[PDB]
Amino acid sequence: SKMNLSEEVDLEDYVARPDKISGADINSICQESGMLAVRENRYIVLAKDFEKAYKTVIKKDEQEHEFY
Amino acid sequence: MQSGIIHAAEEKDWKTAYSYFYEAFEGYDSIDSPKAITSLKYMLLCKIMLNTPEDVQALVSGKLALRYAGRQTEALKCVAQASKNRSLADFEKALTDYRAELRDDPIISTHLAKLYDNLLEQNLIRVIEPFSRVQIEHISSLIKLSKADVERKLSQMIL
Amino acid sequence: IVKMEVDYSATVDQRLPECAKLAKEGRLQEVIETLLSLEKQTRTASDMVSTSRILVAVVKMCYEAKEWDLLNENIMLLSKRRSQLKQAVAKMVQQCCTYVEEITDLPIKLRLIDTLRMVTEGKIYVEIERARLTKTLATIKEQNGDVKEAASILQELQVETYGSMEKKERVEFILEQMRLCLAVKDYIRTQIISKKINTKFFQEENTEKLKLKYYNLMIQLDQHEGSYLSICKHYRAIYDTPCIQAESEKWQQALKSVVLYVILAPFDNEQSDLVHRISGDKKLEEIPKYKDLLKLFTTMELMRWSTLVEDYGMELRKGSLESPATDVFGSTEEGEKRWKDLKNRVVEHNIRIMAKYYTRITMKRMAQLLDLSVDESEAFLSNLVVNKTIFAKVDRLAGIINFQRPKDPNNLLNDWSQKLNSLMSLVNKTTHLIAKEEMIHNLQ
Amino acid sequence: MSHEDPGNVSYSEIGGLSEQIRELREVIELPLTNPELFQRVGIIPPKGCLLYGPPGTGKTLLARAVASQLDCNFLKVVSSSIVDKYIGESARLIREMFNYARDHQPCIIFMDEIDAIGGRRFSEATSADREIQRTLMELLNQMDGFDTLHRVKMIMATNRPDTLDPALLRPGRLDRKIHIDLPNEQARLDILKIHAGPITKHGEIDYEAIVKLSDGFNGADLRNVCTEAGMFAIRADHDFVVQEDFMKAVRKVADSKKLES
Amino acid sequence: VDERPTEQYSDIGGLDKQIQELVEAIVLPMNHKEKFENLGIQPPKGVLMYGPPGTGKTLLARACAAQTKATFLKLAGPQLVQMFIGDGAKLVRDAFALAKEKAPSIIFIDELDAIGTKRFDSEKAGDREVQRTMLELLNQLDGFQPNTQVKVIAATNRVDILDPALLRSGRLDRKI
Ligand SMILES: Nc1ncnc2c1ncn2[C@@H]1O[C@H](COP(=O)(O)OP(=O)(O)O)[C@@H](O)[C@H]1O
Ligand SMILES: Nc1ncnc2c1ncn2[C@@H]1O[C@H](COP(=O)(O)OP(=O)(O)O)[C@@H](O)[C@H]1O
Repeated sequence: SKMNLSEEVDLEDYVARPDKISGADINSICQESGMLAVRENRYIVLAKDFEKAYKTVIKKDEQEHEFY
Repeated sequence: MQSGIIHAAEEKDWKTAYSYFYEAFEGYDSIDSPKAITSLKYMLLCKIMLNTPEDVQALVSGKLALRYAGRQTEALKCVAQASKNRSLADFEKALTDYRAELRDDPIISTHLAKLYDNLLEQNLIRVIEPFSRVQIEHISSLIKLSKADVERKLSQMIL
Repeated sequence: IVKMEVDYSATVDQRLPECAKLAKEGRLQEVIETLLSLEKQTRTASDMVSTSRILVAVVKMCYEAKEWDLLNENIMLLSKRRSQLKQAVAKMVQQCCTYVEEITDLPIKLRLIDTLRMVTEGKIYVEIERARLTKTLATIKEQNGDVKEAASILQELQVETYGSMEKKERVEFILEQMRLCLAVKDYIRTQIISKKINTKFFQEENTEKLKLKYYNLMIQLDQHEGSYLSICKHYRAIYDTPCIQAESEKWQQALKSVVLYVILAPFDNEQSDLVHRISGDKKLEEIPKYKDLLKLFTTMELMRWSTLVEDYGMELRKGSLESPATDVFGSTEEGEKRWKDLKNRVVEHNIRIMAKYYTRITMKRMAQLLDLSVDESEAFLSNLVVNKTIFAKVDRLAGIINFQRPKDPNNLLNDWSQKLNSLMSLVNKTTHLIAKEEMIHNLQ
Repeated sequence: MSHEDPGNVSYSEIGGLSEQIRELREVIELPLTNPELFQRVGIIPPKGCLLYGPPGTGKTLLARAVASQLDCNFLKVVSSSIVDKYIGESARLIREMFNYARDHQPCIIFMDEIDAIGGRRFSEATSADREIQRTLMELLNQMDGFDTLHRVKMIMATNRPDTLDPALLRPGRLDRKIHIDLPNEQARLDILKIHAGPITKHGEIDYEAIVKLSDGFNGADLRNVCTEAGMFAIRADHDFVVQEDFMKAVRKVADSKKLES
Repeated sequence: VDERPTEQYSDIGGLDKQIQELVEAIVLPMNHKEKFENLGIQPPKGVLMYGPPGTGKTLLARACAAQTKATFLKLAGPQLVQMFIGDGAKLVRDAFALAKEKAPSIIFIDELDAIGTKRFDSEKAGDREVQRTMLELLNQLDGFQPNTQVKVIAATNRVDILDPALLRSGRLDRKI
């Protein structure tokens, strides 16, 4: 929201999928991912930009189903 | 919507108010009609307050804007085109043509009056540089208004 | 791409011409199907040359038996079956490109769009894009110039221009689409494409009719709305081409156009640099535009356009070639617009030169000098001051103007002291000079 | 950076497959020259290209030579050297080398050997499982390393394109691959001519007979052929090199590679 | 660094064909360097003597250096594995610098198998750091291509323990 709706982000981008990662991703990484909407091929940001932002600089940690 | 309302009243910046109003309208997408109407009205009011009516045409041509189109929405579009023309008279004409639709004191009448003062000040300042001393009825003739109102505005600016 | 497993070169050699004879007029589709089975076998064997030959034979059979519809769904099936081999389909499209250009027909437009749909599935920069460019150009020629195909060739060019261009073919394709864009009379998009392509220069040093053609299509685009400085810049950029190809008529008319435009441009420091650079040209002297430029460039003369229309206005009626002049001012609608643009241009020029000469000038004289009335003169005066070009203050009730900034007493006494020190230095220099000349003169 | 833009007339010193050299240049140079147009219209420039021909025509020689029209600094980076430890934190080393490419902005990263010995031994599937592929995926997601701003490309000079993680040939991946194999008879005779260029002796221009005996020999081997011919002349202390010396050199190298294979 | 070796070619033998081959490939490019210069062929530099210990690689290398009458520099390969970061890289850099500054030299690097692994990566070790020393040596092999001086002689027992990277026309080529 700081960058007004990620500089006019599209509707079909919601963070519900790329936030419920349980992969740390400190607020600094969150700000970096927000600024990784710098893909200026278009004037709007899509869910692909967020997916690439989460894909870069990340460590694979998963498997909560055993604990639950 | 309330956050955009507060920021719009703060008047330091209106783009964040635009973001909040759009989010509120997005929440009100064909769910609560009166709240959706208020949210889009506030969104378009702050958009024209950004002095960028060029994106107004695209915003009102959007699918949701057409879905929630109304007389008040058309009045705001006419206000936006008045801001395009930089005609304080046209803005006043649009306000009179839809008065009860935009007579709301909370962040509707107040912001329209503030914008009207902005066009008055901009028109006066834009036409005043050449003149070291100009007769005020000539100034009123250029601005296409009466004498008392132009004199009152020029005073309130200079006091 | 993938290693060949089982070749069928002997099989295709022994069977394909026999199949062509068996279906000389193409009445049999079992022959098409069995070669489809054979090329499928070679495809599963990952052979490219055999598949390409089969596809070339299939389209050649369709050419000779002139089944246009069955060609359309046949090539659709071939391109959509499993995508086959990229080499083979790129080939087949190439001979299809070679064939569609020789038969005029009515539904070749349908053939062109069919191949366009087959190639527009992707794989543009990879595996042949010049075919798609040629098909779009072919569609342009078939429709004889319109707006829909001009938009199509507008939206096609970018991928191949960025990916794999040609220093001649690609730029000619760009030149052949911008002219259609200007024919459509779209200005925003034509400006966008022109400004995104003109960044690719340093080939025009060997141009024959390419830089001039580009420029002579973008003259109209710029001058259509408001351009007058870029107009003179690229008119001198077409003026320097007859320098290396000395042809008198185009050379002289280019000189007339650039001299007229550079003066007609709104006043600025850059325009002053261009007019001073233009002036003094040895090859510019033999035209009346030389006298026009010499008069109207400097020395702050009273540019009474009512006098100028006969003193230096002969280019409108008759000159040496008068062809650029008739294009500019001899036109009816755009000509009268440019006449009005000369009219005001000299009005601001007269205002500007009056600014550096006259401090206070009466309203009647200024209006008479501007060839307008009091209200029109004050309106243009307001137009200058809102642009901050001139420092002007007017008493409208009195109708009197001033151009000198009120001198603050600080710097007023400063220039007075500087005047004092200049006098003091002059006393020192004069004293030394006269005393020493006194010494030389009394050496007797 | 170790290798820079200054280079020999390699464009002419390559000789074989000049069309292939032109095609690689056509793919690479335009985004390298003016990437701003790609941002201006909203298209992603390519990242690089693939090269086959494990022992054949010089892939490194091509990486040098093609930069002539590019005025860039080719960098010879090894896949083992860039991954170092077998951890996903091998991305630290690519960041350093990409930063080096960012400091020397006109730079092409020429990879040495990614499919370690594509002809035999251990491929990507064998030995280190997915370690090579994940490290390549790191350079893959680097594609947002300001391709509009940065004049950096990456050439992958693998030995054999057999085991290359076909997930790395999709759009947005390495994408383009140019086919390089053992030189044909025409390329072989051309590279024999350029190898004999620096050699000025009596001899003859009987290159086709040399090609007949030396068919299917890589460019490096043919460079070794010319050196062996000079070695034969000098071991015999003769200031003359005749076609017999070339015949002896070709027979020696042919027997040597036949025994080694 | 031995200033001058005095061991003679006569006291060694048995492999006379191989010793004459590397003499033609190394010593002749020293004495008759102008012959190669006028011929137009630049001599190769990288000679790799592979064979079990006691086969006289060290004596032959020193005898060749004495015949060339030029500088001889010996490298103790097995001890080039230093814990310090880039230490082997710096040692190889200044070793080549010393050889360049002192005549057309003989760089006699021992234990090439120890220096370079066959890339047989395993969980125990994978030749991570020593690859830095290896790529430095590779990048330093091309420094002396013009004027063709300072030859590289690498001694080991098994040639096969090396990856196909040091083996090249301009790099180590004369495997004897
Ligand atoms: N076509 C060619 N023309 C000239 N020299 C070549 C050619 N191909 C290879 N070489 C020589 O081979 C040497 C290294 O080639 P390299 O890049 O290792 O080829 P590859 O990678 O196919 O084994 C270079 O020094 C170069 O002189
Ligand atoms: N041809 C030879 N003539 C004389 N002495 C030899 C010969 N070959 C080996 N030696 C002896 O071997 C020793 C050198 O061993 P070393 O250099 O370790 O063998 P390698 O070079 O095979 O590893 C010398 O002390 C020398 O006495």
